[PDB]
Amino acid sequence: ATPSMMPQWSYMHIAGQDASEYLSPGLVQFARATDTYFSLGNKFRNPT
Amino acid sequence: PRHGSRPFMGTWNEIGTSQLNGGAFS
Amino acid sequence: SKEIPTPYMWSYQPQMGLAAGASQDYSSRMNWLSAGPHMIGRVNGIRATRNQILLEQAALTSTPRSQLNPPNWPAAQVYQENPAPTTVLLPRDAEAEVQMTNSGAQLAGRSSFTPRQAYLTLQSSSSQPRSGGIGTLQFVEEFVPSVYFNPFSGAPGLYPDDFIPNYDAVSESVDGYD
Amino acid sequence: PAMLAALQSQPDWAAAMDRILALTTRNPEAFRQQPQANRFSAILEAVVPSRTNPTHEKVLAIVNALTESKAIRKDEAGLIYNALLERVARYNSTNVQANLDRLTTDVREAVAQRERFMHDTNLGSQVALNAFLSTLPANVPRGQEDYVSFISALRLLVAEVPQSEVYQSGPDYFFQTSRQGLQTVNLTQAFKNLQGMWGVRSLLTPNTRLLLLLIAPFTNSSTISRDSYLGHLITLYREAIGQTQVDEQTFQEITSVSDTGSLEATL
Repeated sequence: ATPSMMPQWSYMHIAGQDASEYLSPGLVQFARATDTYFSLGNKFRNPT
Repeated sequence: PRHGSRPFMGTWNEIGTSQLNGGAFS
Repeated sequence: SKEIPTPYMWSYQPQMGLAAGASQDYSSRMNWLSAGPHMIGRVNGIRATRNQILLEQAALTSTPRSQLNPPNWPAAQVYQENPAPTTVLLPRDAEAEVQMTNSGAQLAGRSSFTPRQAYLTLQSSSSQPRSGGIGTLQFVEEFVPSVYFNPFSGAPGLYPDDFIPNYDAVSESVDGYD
Repeated sequence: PAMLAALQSQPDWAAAMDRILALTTRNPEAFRQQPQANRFSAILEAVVPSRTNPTHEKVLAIVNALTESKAIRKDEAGLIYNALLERVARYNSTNVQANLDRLTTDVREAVAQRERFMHDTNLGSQVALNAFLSTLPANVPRGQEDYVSFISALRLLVAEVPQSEVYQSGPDYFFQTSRQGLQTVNLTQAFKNLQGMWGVRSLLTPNTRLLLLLIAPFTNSSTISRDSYLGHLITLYREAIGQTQVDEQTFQEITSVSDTGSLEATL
């Protein structure tokens, strides 16, 4: 972790929360039961 | 071959004025 | 002029421990001209949080000084190396050896002749502590990114004038011969 | 600035007739032993002292003064010195050769003001501020009169931090420095955005926040109450300053025990 630019990255999800915890639980739940006809997992980066 | 030899707590040429051989002056 | 300014990063010289040059964040910055006043109002503010983080981690990590890049760090604020007293176990009884060698015929190809043995704990650190220049693990501790909450707004004098790379703080002059 | 002229020239007579006469303490038997040439070239001095010509010396006692306050730059005291000497080597007389003497034995003594100039910064801190406070609005802001306590904390800050705390008037807007380094330049004509909240209970651009954080240490029960924002913030900034001291000592301790590390669970 780099405290100086930590907000800088969490801004773009370069580092920080995963793509299952920085979206409103509604979307996380909905897109989970939709990745069979309308995939959404590829547009909402998940940092590493 | 052996030397030892004495006289060495330094030297004087005391001041208020300075050294001998001249530095420069026939 | 501006106010949420973009911190002025500090450059390093792996040579003389003192730092070198300084410049606004050349690369790491967003491009918001493709944004409207809904995230250009949040980039402005993410950068402010960055500035506040820099300020806190500067006032919490640095060692308060009077000149941004001092020309020669004093011998008490530079991380010194304090090794441990080295202890050599002197591996013999000198008296015992010399004695026996003179006596008898021992040519001696712990010890058997005498059960005596003593350490020789020495000192290990140095005589005069280091004076000039800090190491990398001190650069990233002293010269935290510097935030310049206002531009060169003043007379020539008052102006962080340790930023221009070509400064000779010893003589307060820009070097030459370039 | 004189003994620097004494310690740049003029290599006494009491000290000479105190040694030839052999009236010293450490080694009285000093002058007796020299060659009989020296002892006849130092006895005819403290028997008939030779005059001197002091002009140069005290003239060099004036240059070393100018170039230490700031006129004649360090590299020009080879033209200034010749020019002064030649002027005082023309019109010289007991007139000037004295008028110097006074100048040289007063400039090194009338340095107290200069010392004062750097002991209350009454050169660009209070003269400037007590000028800027005269450019402020009338001293009767609408909302509250916690105004005066703040504006007095400002003067106290500028008067009790001689470090540099210069107050420029960088054109129409007078700006407060926190140090010659200047990495906290806050604009002091841009807190006519505090003639808003002077009395209430996100509109502060950090510039105002910078001023608050800059003075806060010097505020106690002054800016007071729950005078909104301006009240608390000052209290919260002081609380944060105390916590920052705590964290500073903590981080030095935790890095002396032993990498971000401490920076995470401190900030």
